[PDB]
Amino acid sequence: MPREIKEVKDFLNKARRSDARAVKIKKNPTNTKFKIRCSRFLYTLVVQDKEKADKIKQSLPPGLQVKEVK
Amino acid sequence: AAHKSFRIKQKLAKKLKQNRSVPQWVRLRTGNTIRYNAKRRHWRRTKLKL
Amino acid sequence: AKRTKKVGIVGKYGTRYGASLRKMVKKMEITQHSKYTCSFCGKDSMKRAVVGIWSCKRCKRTVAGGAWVYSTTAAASVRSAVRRLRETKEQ
Amino acid sequence: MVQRLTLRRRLSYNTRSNKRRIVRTPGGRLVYQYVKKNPTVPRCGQCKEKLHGITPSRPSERPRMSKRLKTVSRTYGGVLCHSCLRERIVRAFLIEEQKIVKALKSQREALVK
Amino acid sequence: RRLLKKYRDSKKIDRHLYHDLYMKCKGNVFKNKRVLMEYIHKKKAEKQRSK
Amino acid sequence: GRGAPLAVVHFRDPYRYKIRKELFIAPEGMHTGQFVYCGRKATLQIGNVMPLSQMPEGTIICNLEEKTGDRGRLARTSGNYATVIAHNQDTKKTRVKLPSGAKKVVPSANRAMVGIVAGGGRIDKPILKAGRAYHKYKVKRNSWPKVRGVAMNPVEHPHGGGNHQHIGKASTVKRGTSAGRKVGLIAARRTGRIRGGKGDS
RNA sequence: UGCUUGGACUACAUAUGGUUGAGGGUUGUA
RNA sequence: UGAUCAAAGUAUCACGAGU
RNA sequence: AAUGAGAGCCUUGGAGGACUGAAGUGGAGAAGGGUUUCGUGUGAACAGUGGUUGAUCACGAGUUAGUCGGUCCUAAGUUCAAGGCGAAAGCGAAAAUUUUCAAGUAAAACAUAAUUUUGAACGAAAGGGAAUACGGUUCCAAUUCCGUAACCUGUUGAGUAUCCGUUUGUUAUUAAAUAUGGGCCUCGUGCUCAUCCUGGCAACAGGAACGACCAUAAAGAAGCCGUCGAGAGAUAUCGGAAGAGUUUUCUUUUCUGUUUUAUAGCCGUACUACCAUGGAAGUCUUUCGCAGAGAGAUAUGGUAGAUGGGCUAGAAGAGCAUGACAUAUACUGUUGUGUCGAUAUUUUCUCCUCGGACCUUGAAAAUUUAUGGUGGGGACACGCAAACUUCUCAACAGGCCGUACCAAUAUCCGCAGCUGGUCUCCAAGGUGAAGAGUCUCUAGUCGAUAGAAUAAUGUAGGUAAGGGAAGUCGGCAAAUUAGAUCCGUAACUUCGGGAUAAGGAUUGGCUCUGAAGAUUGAGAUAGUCGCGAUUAUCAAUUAACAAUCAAUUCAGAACUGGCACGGACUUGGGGAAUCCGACU
RNA sequence: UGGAAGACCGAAACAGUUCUGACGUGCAAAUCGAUUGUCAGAAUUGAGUAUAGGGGCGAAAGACCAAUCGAACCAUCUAGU
Repeated sequence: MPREIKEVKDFLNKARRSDARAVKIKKNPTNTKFKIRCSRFLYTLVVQDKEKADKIKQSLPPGLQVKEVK
Repeated sequence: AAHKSFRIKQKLAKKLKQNRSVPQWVRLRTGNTIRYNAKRRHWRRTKLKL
Repeated sequence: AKRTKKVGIVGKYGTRYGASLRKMVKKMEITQHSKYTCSFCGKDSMKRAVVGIWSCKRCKRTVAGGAWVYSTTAAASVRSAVRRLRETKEQ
Repeated sequence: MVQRLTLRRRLSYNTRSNKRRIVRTPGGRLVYQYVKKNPTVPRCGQCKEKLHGITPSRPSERPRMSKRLKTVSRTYGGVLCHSCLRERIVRAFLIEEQKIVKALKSQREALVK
Repeated sequence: RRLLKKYRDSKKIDRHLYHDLYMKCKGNVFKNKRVLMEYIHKKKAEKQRSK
Repeated sequence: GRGAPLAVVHFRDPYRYKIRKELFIAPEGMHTGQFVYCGRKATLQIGNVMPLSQMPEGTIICNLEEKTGDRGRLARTSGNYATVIAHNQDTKKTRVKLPSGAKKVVPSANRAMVGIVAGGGRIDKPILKAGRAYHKYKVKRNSWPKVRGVAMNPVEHPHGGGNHQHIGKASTVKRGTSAGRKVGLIAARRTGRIRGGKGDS
């Protein structure tokens, strides 16, 4: 999913795009990662904090479909 | 071979159809000489070869 | 060790191909592979690349030469002779 | 033992476009993949001393790459050898400069006859 | 040769001495590890006596 | 398969604005980067090419044209050279001595490169191994290591044959004897050890 | 325009007709 | 051990159009 | 054991003896085969035997690709349009001449204006080469289906120097201002300049920042052997999550299990090359191997290939592995844990920097890019902009043909399921020099019609007192000998050899000892806070300094057994002459 | 130290020395065992490809050219005599 976004601000810019019909969210006890599917880079932000991760779930724009992998 | 040219594959494919034992109700025809399919090409008995 | 007094380099050919032929080889295989003074870099960094071609490792000036020797005996005489005829025609 | 290795390509032979590096495949299955020849550095070709800043790629991968990676920004980026480019500016300067000295000498000699 | 390399940076022996020693690594007379420093220190010592 | 190395020499094309590079036959003292000047009005410098009127007699030349413009038929291989012996003023001819010691008269318009062609003496190294004789030949053509036709059989060669051991007729054979009777000493004026002072008068 | 599918055409030698042409072959107007 | 293409220049006529 | 009419094999589990012995009777493919693959039914014929079963016989199913090959490209080479020649066909022909037979313009004026001469094509499934990975899934298929994540090409949309001189804002400062200039006028937004990028001394750095056109260079692009440098996977071995096995005895033991993708971001060495500083002599630096240095070394400080590895995104306590839980259970769901080191061996390959050898000097073409130059266009700063953009993301499309298995003592070619022949890829443990032979593990076999007898004669394998070639055509066959280390070593000689000459010694096991490497650390003193923590200094110390870690090599000494000691296996009988061809 | 050589011992590999062995109505129209030559190069070899019959090719035996070579094979002249 080749391109890494370290920085929260850039991940969110990609959230409001013409593309990115689909998002996956996974809350993992290893590393909680927020995945956004643009068909050939899917981009991923790894929020390591977990506290920040609970709040970052919404700021995701509502018109975008989210898979809530538990 | 093992990956067969398309011309070859079509000729062999027709040959596979020939290798069928004659429908047994055709054998019952009036002046029916056909007892069997007798051109049955069994690959290690009659090749196609050359 | 001066391992072999007589043969030097021709010990590769050892027992094969008769002693008189092997003496001839010793001179030629010394002159080839030998570092010659490049007239165009003044450094002794010229080594035989292939049969008639000597490349200077530094400056990369590649000079055409005799097959085993940078200067063949004919060549030296050749070059002096043309040069001398050049002087008389001009003035 | 461990896990032996199978040719994915029908090109069985150890030929130059068929070279195989051993890869632990995620299912632990340990299967061969086919490796392209490692690209040789484009040469500085008036003295073949391997171009800095200019990418080695199998040639038909330099239009699948950005124009800036194939390039050193100054005059004779690929063609000439950097160190040899100082030499070749100097050479041209001198041939032109001392020709003018020759030309000025001839002009003066004509008048003063 | 690597022993001499380390010593060059520390500064114990002069560059001059190291060269002679480096050429004597190749060509046997420094047979073990043990031979090399005994020679270095004798060389140093003989120079200390002259000085 | 040429013992003599060649020089790639690149020029201006005076007709179209392009570099055209031509392969000249490298004379000894031809170092890469020497300016070579190909011309009527040329200084006698190794490897300049000059028409034969311009070079004073006793100058040695390489790559000499027998007809002007036939692009340098002669003296192409290692250390061969022709010498300009002088001139015949009537019908503008320069006379040369060919590397056969044969003397031939050529037009003075004929261009030739002042030179002795590099990697000469290619001959000096005896060989030692017939692996190197094989290796020489496999570059050049299928010049077979020469099976003796005596060793053969009479169908295969007219010389082979034998319970004993012979050619059986003079291997000396005419020019007029017509192919394939030209197995041998094809019109030998004299056969048997050349005694003496070889060099043509 | 992009991308994609179907049909019909696109050999050569040669005659005639068609028109474009052409050569210090050669003629003429200037 | 290097580069040459777009005739620049000069001269005579065109010296029209638009404002 | 099961089944059937019948069962040593063939049907098959469990079990049990073994086999090939990872240079395979294995696991893949080409060349080849052509339905042979696979399920089901299963009888006669076939499997020189049986045969319920099969490569048989009957009935069905199965080979999905933009990224792998074909395709495309050229090679050796070929098909052929020519002027011709031939009886024609055709040219055991490469003929190759044929107004400009030629390639051609995002170009216009006066032969439009530059250049440019076999047209054409085929020809390698191993050469060159646009681009795919992992897991799951079939009875039989997968780099191909599916899922999931990429990558290329064509094309299509958005973005990617610019917001300044000036200034809205602010009294100014200041800020937007990528960076703007100069002068006038009391002043000015009045006159008014540029704008096809920037930084770095350089080595050169980067996300884009004029393809219209010429030339030039590089890539593509190349043998063999030797070694070095660095990696991957296998291998050796310790600890620690687990399971298994042994457990009379002893064993934290033995086996097994511990995994990480294309692709992208960042990091980026050994090595090399280059640059700046600087000027080396007292040769220095340095490789295993000797290459470089006033063509600037060493050193010091840098730069560059992404060469090789690292870490992340890939990765849903993923997938996957291991052991459990739930449900008899399947399916499916759930629970952890998936980890720490060491080493060079390569019983392998890849890649870097090199060299040896040569009267060998180790493809071509498609194809791709680079740089210099000549147009033009974009040339407004209240700044709009743009930009085949050989950019960054996203949209669409990608055709055509192949893909089963076999690749051999059963799918090939030999009338055959024939000891034959038939090119390669893949790499475990131990012994050891060996990819040797031999044993073993994994994988695959156990079918070569069998049983009882095991006669002669055989074949294939051995042994034989004493004598020892008497044998015979002839030491043929057979045996001796063999490895290693040490000692010793002639005739003759082209001085290289002869040579492993000859002739001798010795080899196990156990138990010690020595030698042979890597890396930092100590020691001494002082100040501060409570031996602990924080800070400062110095060179000697130094042949293991000492300490520790590594991993085996080569030597020496005892003890020891019934001469047992290359114990299997591996594996020259020797010398003296002569004839003949120099030799391989 | 290094690592040369159409070097040597000998594997893979190729060949076939001697047993004038097995077999010789065989497994085989040339195999099998033992033994053995050579094995870094005039090496081994696949695919593509050239050379075709009174011709080719030949490290040369009259060898080979699809089990065939002192002139292939096939048909025809040819029910030749």
